[PDB]
Parts: sequence; structure tokens; C-alpha cells
Amino acid sequence: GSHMLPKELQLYFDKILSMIKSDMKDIAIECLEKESGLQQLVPYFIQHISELILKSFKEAEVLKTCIALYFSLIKNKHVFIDPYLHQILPSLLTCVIGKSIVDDDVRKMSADIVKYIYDTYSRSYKTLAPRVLKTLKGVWMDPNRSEDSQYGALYCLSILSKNVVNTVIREHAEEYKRTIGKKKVTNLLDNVLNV
Repeated sequence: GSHMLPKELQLYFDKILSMIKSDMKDIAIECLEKESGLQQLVPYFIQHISELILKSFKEAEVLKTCIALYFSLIKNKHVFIDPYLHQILPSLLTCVIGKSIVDDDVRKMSADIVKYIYDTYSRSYKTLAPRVLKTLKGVWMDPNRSEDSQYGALYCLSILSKNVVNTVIREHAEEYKRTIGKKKVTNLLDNVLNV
């Protein structure tokens, strides 16, 4: 727990978190991409940020800051992110598919980070791509899921690769249209399949 960190590291950790909901959010995003010596804080930042996303479904600007903080830690040349991708990915996927999110820009922004992880790490870590594809195809094809959830799931699938569009999307398009057919989803589907 963060209460067990050396004093100076807990104070820095608390300072960054306090900047998320403030006019200094952009400085916090820069700090997490550029600062050295943050490795010990990494699991705690991910744990707090994941918890904050669950509490912030109706705060689009807070969700965007959370997604940007994850990307900063992923890009930080002074951090080793690989052991934490298993915790970041489901939190980003909650922003893509979450039922309580009202902003499409949040879903797309998070989907862009999922794509970066997919492109960067799927060939290194075998379980990564199957887990991501299973979650997304599951949400898109679920008749109980909302229009916005299915849209986020399809948008994310659509940007991963041409092979995902051709395997996953092309294979299930007719079943989606026949059995669910939510207009916002079918509109996206028609645009994806024309390319």
C-alpha cells in the first residue's frame, strides 16, 4: 500500500493524484511520462487510477486524464511497464465498453490506447491479444449490452488491424445486423466494412 512507501515517495504520489482534478492535470500527465525513479509508485498509480475511473463514469474530463496518465506511464522511458499491462488493459477496456459512460470520445480515446498496447505487446505476450479480442467481440455481440457499449467494443476492434477486421468483424457482421442491429453500431459497421 502507498501508506508503506518512504515519506518523500508517498508525498509525491499524493501530490500527483491531487493534480488530476485541478488546473495542473496536464503537468501531472507530463510528470508521469518524463520523471525517473517512479517504478515503486507504478503499481499504486495504476491501482488508484483504476479505482478513480470506476468512480468517474460521469466525469468525461477525469476519465480522459486517467487514460492519458496510463499512456504516460506506458511511454515513460524510466518505467518498466510490462508487469502491469495485465492491470492497465482491463481498466482501459472498462472505459471502452462501460455502460455508464456517456461520452463517445472517452470510449474512442481509451480504444486508441488499447490499440497501442495491442500493437506494441501482442507479439511479446501470448495471452494479450486473445483476451482483448474475446472481451471486445463478447460485448459487441451481446444483445443485453447497450448501444454505446457495443459501439465502443466495435470501434476498438475496427482499429486493431486489417486481420481483426477480416476475421472478427467480417465473420460476425451479418449476425449482428440480423439479431441486434442498433443503428449507431450498424452505421459504424457499414463504414468499417467498406474499407
